[PDB]
Amino acid sequence: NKGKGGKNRRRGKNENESEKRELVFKEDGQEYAQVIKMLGNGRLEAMCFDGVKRLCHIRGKLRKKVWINTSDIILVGLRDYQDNKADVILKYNADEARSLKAYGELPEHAKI
Amino acid sequence: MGRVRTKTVKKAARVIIEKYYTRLGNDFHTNKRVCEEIAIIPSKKLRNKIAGYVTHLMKRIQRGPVRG
Amino acid sequence: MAVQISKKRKFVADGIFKAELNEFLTRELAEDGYSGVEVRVTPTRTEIIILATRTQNVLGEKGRRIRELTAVVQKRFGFPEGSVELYAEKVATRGLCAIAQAESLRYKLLGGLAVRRACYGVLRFIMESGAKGCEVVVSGKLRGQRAKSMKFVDGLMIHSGDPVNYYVDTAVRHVLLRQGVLGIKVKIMLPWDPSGKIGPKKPLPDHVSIVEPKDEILPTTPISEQK
RNA sequence: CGAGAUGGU
RNA sequence: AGGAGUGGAGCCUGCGGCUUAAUUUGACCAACACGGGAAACCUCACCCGGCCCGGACACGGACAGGAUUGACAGAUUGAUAGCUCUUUCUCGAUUCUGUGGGUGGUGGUGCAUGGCCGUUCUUAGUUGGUGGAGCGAUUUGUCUGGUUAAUUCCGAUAACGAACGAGACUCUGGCAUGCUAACUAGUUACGCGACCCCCGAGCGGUCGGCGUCCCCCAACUUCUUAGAGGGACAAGUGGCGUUCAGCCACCCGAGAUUGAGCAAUAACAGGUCUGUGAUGCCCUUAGAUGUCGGGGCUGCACGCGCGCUACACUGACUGGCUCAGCGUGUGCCUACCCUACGCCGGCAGGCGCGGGUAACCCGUUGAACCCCAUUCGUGAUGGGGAUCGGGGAUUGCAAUUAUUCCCCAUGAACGAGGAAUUCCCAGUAAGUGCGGGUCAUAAGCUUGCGUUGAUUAAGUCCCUGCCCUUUGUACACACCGCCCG
Repeated sequence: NKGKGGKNRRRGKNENESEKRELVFKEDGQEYAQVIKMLGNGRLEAMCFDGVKRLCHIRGKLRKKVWINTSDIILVGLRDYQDNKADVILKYNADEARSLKAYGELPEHAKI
Repeated sequence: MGRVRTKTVKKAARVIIEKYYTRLGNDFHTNKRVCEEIAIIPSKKLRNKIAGYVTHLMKRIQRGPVRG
Repeated sequence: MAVQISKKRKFVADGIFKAELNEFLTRELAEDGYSGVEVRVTPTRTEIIILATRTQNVLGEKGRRIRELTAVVQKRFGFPEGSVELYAEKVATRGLCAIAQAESLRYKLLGGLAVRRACYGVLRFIMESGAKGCEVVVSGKLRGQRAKSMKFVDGLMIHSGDPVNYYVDTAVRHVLLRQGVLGIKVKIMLPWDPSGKIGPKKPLPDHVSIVEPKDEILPTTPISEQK
């Protein structure tokens, strides 16, 4: 279907971010966050909605696939040690982020 | 355009002249009849091309040597 | 048939009949070495002639399978009782038939023999049988999860122009192993045979041949000879 | 002898 | 160098975005009138509801005062689904029930595969054996030059002798008063026969003219069909060529390039699991991801692609005259075909009654542009025909979100199109209409056929690309590369 970059490289399998994108909520050890700044080297600064800011890292599965950006909404996994640091699990589209807030899942802080 | 003759024509014409020089001459319409009885040629259109180069070679052999 | 059908429909329907009969026999007689069917008509009677390498398997213990096959051919195609007869016939020069070589390679692979040992096994037997050349191909998941192919070739092989319709014999087949399907393709190039039915009677279009001159005397002197 | 940088799948 | 354009207008149709219960989905030069994809139902995969087993077989249980099957009426229901509820007849070992195991799926993965197709790539390219050269990856053969549409030929030569592609080959177009021979094809002629005209030397005639008017137990194969052979070779003459291989002009001739099919080695994470009883693994399997009723695929601020009709006088309208070629036709489950002639109606259409399983009947296939005469008069006009009101037929089980067709009325933008950009060299481009596919109903698409018939070239490497050789490199994921502060 429609490309949205432009290049020779048709050598991959297509992204298909479609159909049964079943909505995901927290388990134990997770938080929702908004991206505040993006740094070099595959890392970023993020704020979760109960107010603890963290330095955050892209998991190896999301490399060069799920492009994160400033003010974007993400799902983050906490560590049982080293509480200043965490890893990204998912990105929510602006269509999914409004459904989280419609289920009352997010405080009235997140931008959409 | 292009009227160059392929090796299938040029080799068959040489082998005919080596064996049957005493039968041949300058008349294309007589050479065309001789080449039909001394050889098996699958096509009428190939027979005409072989008798054509045989007729060209007879007119050369009347002047001097041909190396093949 | 209360009024006869038109010739366009008649000639197409006779071809559709031969196609379905060949498919039924292909999958019934696969291990029994089938290679073709021929059908002929005479007043009140149709005779079907069937070619195989092991004709006793086509008959069975006292002719049971010929009687069972006669019954189902009559039952399915709507012939009246007793108007159908089946005759089994033995294949001549079975190394020069592409379908019998594609099936015997399929059963040799299905028994677990290694791919290169099997493929050079048929390549030798075709060239010892007197073909001018051949080409055997196998493709699919040969050794690993990513697909591959192998070509095995010997002698002469043409690809273009009209002579391909009578100098080359070809078959294609499938074999199912525990990891998925493999393909087999077989091609054989036939010898020229002026009369004898090993191969075609018509020569290749660019094979000119010259008759040899004989028995002349160079010297002469004038003489007369009366009867 | 005009101007002609750059590179997720 | 030029021709017809496309991009600008209205409408048709495919795609994105938005909207929605759903607007099912693949594909981004080599996607977008493409999936033979013209969806009323079916197709059908999507959305809202409801019946059904079409759960083999094995083991255990239950069971001939009986395992199980089917149903009237009232309530219920979109419903004449005994689906379910109340009631009480009916069938007869075929089922039911628990466990194990199967079976089906237009479900998922084309980045697990087969088969098929497209593309690199329409160009001239590709490879062993024995011998020679290098420690080696590799190389020569497969070439300095000339010639050709061509790795086509000549020739040269540490290589010799071969294989595939090219070409040959198959179908097709143009010629035969020569051959074979025709009541499912014609001509000529007459025994003649018949209607009409005197225009004709001359009468109303033997004799003339006109005929798809009619017999032949006449003669024949020019015109039609289609089998066998024939014919063209750079063969002849003049120039140019390391005088070879070839190239240019001209005579004679139906004809001195007719147009297609088939096509190598090695590749691509190209497309297809939605063509298949081709297929691995995964998922689902009785409150089903295996049948009926209704809805959607057509939804509309907006961006893009292939097309149809036009902006008029080299025209539009109303009469009159006169010429094609390629095809299809009573459906074998599956239930329908092509039509002459007569009658009723302005029209679309209706009734009756015949021929055709087809060189036999529709049919001498009375095609359109074109041709001859008339009206309008430079006016958004008698150019253009979008949009919209009212009425009548035909298909179908059903036409509203208008199936298609006919009639009166209404009368938009548009006056030859900005930056850009496509296709084409002769019976070709463009104009013009007719068959086939899909089809119960129906082309603004596509695949074939005939008819009218030009302007400009006979060249080049400039732009975009392809082939071969020499050359440089920090590239090999191969310039859409690599890399510095």
